[PDB]
Amino acid sequence: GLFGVTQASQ
Amino acid sequence: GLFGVTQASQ
Amino acid sequence: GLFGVTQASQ
Amino acid sequence: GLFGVTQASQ
Amino acid sequence: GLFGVTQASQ
Amino acid sequence: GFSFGNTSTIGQPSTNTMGLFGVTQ
Amino acid sequence: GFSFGNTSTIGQPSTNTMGLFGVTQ
Amino acid sequence: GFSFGNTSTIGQPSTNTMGLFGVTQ
Amino acid sequence: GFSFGNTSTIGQPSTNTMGLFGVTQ
Amino acid sequence: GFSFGNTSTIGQPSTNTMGLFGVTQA
Amino acid sequence: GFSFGNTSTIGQPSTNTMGLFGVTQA
Amino acid sequence: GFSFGNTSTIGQPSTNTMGLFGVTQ
Amino acid sequence: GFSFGNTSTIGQPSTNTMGLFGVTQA
Amino acid sequence: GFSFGNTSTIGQPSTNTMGLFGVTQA
Amino acid sequence: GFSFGNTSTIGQPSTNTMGLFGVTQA
Amino acid sequence: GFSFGNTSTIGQPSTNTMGLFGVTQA
Amino acid sequence: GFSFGNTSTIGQPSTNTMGLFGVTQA
Amino acid sequence: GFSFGNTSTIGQPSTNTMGLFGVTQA
Amino acid sequence: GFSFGNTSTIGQPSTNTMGLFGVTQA
Amino acid sequence: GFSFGNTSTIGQPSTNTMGLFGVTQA
Amino acid sequence: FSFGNTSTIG
Amino acid sequence: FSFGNTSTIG
Amino acid sequence: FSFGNTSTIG
Amino acid sequence: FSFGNTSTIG
Amino acid sequence: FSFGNTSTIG
Repeated sequence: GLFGVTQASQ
Repeated sequence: GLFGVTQASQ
Repeated sequence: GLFGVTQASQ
Repeated sequence: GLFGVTQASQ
Repeated sequence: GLFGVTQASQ
Repeated sequence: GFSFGNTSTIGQPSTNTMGLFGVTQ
Repeated sequence: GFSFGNTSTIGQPSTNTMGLFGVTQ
Repeated sequence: GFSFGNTSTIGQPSTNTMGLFGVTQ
Repeated sequence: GFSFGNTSTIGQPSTNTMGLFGVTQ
Repeated sequence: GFSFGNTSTIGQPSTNTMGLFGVTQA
Repeated sequence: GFSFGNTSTIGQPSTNTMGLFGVTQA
Repeated sequence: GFSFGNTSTIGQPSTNTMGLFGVTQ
Repeated sequence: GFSFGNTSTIGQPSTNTMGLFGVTQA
Repeated sequence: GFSFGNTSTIGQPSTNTMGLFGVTQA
Repeated sequence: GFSFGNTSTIGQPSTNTMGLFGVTQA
Repeated sequence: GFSFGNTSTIGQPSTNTMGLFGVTQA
Repeated sequence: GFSFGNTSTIGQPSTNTMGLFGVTQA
Repeated sequence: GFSFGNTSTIGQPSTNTMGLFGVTQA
Repeated sequence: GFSFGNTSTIGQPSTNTMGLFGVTQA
Repeated sequence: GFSFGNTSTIGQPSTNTMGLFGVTQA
Repeated sequence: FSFGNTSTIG
Repeated sequence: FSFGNTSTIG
Repeated sequence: FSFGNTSTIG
Repeated sequence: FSFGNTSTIG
Repeated sequence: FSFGNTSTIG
């Protein structure tokens, strides 16, 4: 169960 | 179950 | 089950 | 169960 | 159970 | 003479990889 | 003469890898 | 003469790796 | 002559690794 | 007069090898 | 007078090999 | 002549590692 | 007069090898 | 006159090897 | 006249090897 | 001889083998 | 001889093997 | 001889093996 | 001889092995 | 001889082994 | 200059 | 200059 | 200059 | 200059 | 110059 994971790279 | 995962790269 | 995954690259 | 994890790298 | 973990690197 | 301009070798890949694996009985 | 400009070798990959593995009975 | 400009070798990868592993009975 | 500019070798990786491991009976 | 100039090499492999195998549901 | 100039090489392979194999449902 | 500029070798990795391990009966 | 110039090499492999295997559900 | 110039090498491997294997649910 | 110049090497491996294995649920 | 020039080589041979060797499924 | 030039080589051979060797499934 | 030049080499051979060797599943 | 030049080498061989060797699952 | 130059080497071989050796699960 | 993995799988 | 992993898997 | 892991897995 | 792990797993 | 772990696991 996954709810709202965020993976961001800049 | 996955709900709203986000993978962003810049 | 996948609901709203986002894969973005810039 | 995962709810709102955030992985950000700059 | 995970709720609001934050992983940030700059 | 025999000069060159401002050279640039830019390699910028933008890949989106997604593997979906499922075995159900 | 025989000069060069401001050279640049830029390699900027932007990869998005996602593996989904599931076995259910 | 025979000079060069301001050279730059920039390698900037931006990877997003995510592995999902599940076994359920 | 035979001079060079301000050189720069910049390696800046930005990786996001996430492993999800689950066994349920 | 010898200027060896600039030699810039960048190796960035993206090997994404995924595999699900060896699942015996008896 | 020798300027070796600029030599720029970039290798960025994108190998995405996926495989599901060896599933025996008896 | 035969001079160089202000050189810089900068290696700045930004990694985010997360391992999730779960066994439930 | 010998200037060896600038030689810049960057190796950044991205090996993402994932595998689920050897699951026996008897 | 010998200037060995600048030689800059950067190795930054990103090996992300994940594996779930050897799960026997009898 | 010998200047050995500047030689800069940076090794920063990112080995993230994860594994769940050997779970026997009898 | 007189071999003047920069040598900047990238060797990345890729060999991806996902196989079934000596497998007796059912 | 007279081999003048910078040698900047990147060797990254990739060998990814996900296999089944001598497996008796059911 | 006269081998003039900088040697800046990156060796990163990758060998990823996720296999089943002598496995009797059920 | 006359081997003039900086030697700046990065050796990072990667060997990742996640396997099943002699396993009798059920 | 005449081997002039700086030697700046980084050796970081990586060997990651997560395995099952002689395992009798159920 | 030789490029190629001598591989014998099997 | 030799590039390639001598690999014998199996 | 030799590049490659001599690997015998199995 | 030799690069590669002599590995015998198994 | 030799790079590589002589490893025999198993």
